[PDB]
Amino acid sequence: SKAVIVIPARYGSSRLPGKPLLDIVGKPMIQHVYERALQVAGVAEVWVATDDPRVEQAVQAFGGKAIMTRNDHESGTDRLVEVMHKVEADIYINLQGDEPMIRPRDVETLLQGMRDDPALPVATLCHAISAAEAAEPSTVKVVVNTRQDALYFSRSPIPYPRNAEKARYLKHVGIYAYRRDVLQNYSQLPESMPEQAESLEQLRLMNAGINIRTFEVAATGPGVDTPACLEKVRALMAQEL
Amino acid sequence: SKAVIVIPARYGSSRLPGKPLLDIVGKPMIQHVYERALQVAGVAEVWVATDDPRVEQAVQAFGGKAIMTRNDHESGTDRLVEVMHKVEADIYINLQGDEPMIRPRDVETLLQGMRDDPALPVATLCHAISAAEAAEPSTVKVVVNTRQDALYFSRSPIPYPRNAEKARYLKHVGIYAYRRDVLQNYSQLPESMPEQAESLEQLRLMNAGINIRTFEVAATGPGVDTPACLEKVRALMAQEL
Ligand SMILES: Nc1ccn([C@@H]2O[C@H](COP(=O)(O)OP(=O)(O)OP(=O)(O)O)[C@@H](O)[C@H]2O)c(=O)n1
Ligand SMILES: Nc1ccn([C@@H]2O[C@H](COP(=O)(O)OP(=O)(O)OP(=O)(O)O)[C@@H](O)[C@H]2O)c(=O)n1
Ligand SMILES: [Mg+2]
Ligand SMILES: [Mg+2]
Repeated sequence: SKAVIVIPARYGSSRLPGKPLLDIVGKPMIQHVYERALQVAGVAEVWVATDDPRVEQAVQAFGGKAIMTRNDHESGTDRLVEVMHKVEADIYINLQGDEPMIRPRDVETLLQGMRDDPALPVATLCHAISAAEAAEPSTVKVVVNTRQDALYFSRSPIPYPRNAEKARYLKHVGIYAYRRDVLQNYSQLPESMPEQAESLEQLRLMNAGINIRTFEVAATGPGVDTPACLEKVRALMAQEL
Repeated sequence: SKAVIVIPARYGSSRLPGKPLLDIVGKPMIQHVYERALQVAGVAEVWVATDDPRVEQAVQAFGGKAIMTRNDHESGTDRLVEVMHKVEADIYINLQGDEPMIRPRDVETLLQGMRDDPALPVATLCHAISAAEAAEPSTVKVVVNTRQDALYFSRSPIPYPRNAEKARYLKHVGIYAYRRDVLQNYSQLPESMPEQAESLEQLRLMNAGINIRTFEVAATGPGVDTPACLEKVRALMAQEL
C-alpha cells in the first residue's frame, strides 16, 4: 500500500495572487507545506502540482518535487487526477498549498484511517467549532454518523439549532485521502445540483454514493487567504519556533 | 412480499384534543385517511394504531380495523414497532393520522420503491418547494443523491445558496416504508445528536447507516395540526367534492 502526498500550487489566485511564493518567515509558503509534508510518516513521495513556472522554479529551488500540470483545471481535485496518472500510488493525499500550519500528525491520522479500512474510498478531517463559528458561510460544516461517515457538507449551520443546547458543530478541514481507483473514475463524475449551489466540490462524490469518512482533530490554526490572518500565520509561524 | 399500512392515531393533541375524531365534510379525520389507505393497491391490511377506546370505537363504527396500543407511546414510530410485533408483514407503511388529503398513488409509488429494491431499508417521499418556502424551520428539507438516497434532513435551507440560481429544494413529505427487520432493531437504536438538535426522529436511522430512499411527488395537501389548518383542509376537501 504505497501512499503519496500531492500539493496543488497554482500561481493564479483570485484573492491573493502568487499566494504560494509568499514569504512566511524566510520561506515561501509552499515550502513550509512541503517540509511539513516530508515529516509525515508512511509517505513514499511528496509532490507539488504546479501550473506556473514561477512556482516550479521556486519549488525546485528548495529541491522540491516539481511536476508541471495543465493551467486550465477548474479545481484542485482535478489537478490531482492529472498527477494520479503519472505518479503511481494506492493512496493519494491532497494537501492544500495555502495552509502552512498543517499538523503532520493530523495527516498521519488521515492516512491511518485509509489503512485501517481498505474499503474506504475517501478520508477527510474535521474539528469542533462553536455555533458562532458555524454561522459564517466561509466556514464549512459537516455532520457524521456513529461510524464517522459524512452525512452532508454545507455552508448553512447544520444541524439546525432547534433545541440549540443539544447542537454541536464541526468545521471541515479541507484535506483528503483518495483511493487511486476513486480518482480514476472521477472525471466521469457529473457535477451535482447541491455541488453547484453550495459551491462545494466534495459533494460531487456524495452525489455518487462514494463514502467519505471524517476524522476529528484539535482546533487547527488559520489557513492563508485573508492577508489579515496572514499576519497571525507569520506571528504563529515565527512564534512556533 | 406482504405489506401492511399502519395509521397511528393517539387521542391526545396540544391544540386539537380528540383530533383523530375531528369532523371533515361529514366523517372523522381518521376515516378519511383509512378509506384512502384502503384504495392503495398491493396492501394486504390497513390498521389504525390507537391509544384511546373512543378512538378505537369510531373506527370500528365505520367498518375499519383497529388495534389498541400502549398509551405511553412517545412517538408514532415507537407505536408502529408495537404493531410490528402483533401484525406480521415484510413491509410496513406508516401513514400519519392527521393527513386526510393523502394521495393513494403517492403511497403506491412509495410501496413500489421498496418492492423494486429488496435491499432497501426505508423509503420516504418529498416534493419540490421554492427557496422562499425552504426558509421556514417548520418545513423539513431533504437533499439527495443520483439514486435518490437521502444525504441529510434539516430545517436549515439546504442546499445553501452560494450560487442561488443552482439551488433547488425539496420539502420532506413525512410518510415512511419500513422493512420489517428495520423495525425489529429499532428500539435498540440510541438517539443521535443531530436528531436532538434538529428534533427529527428519522435522523436516528441515518446515524445508524440505515439508508432511506426518497421518492418525488407533486406538492401535497396540508395536514391537521392547528384549528386554522383544520378549517384549511375542511375547505379544500369540500371543494374537491
Ligand atoms: N485549478 C486549481 C484550483 C486550486 N488549486 C489549489 O488549491 C488550493 C486552495 O484553493 P483555493 O482556496 O480555491 O485558492 P484559489 O484557487 O487560488 O482561489 P481563491 O484565492 O479565491 O481561494 C491552493 O493550493 C491552490 O493553488 C490548484 O492548484 N488548481
Ligand atoms: N405518542 C404518539 C405520538 C404521535 N402519534 C401519531 O403520529 C402522527 C403524527 O404525529 P405528530 O407529527 O407529532 O403530530 P402531533 O404529535 O399530534 O402534534 P401535536 O402534539 O401539536 O398535536 C399522528 O397520527 C399521531 O396520532 C401517536 O399515535 N402516538
Ligand atoms: Mg484556500
Ligand atoms: Mg401533527
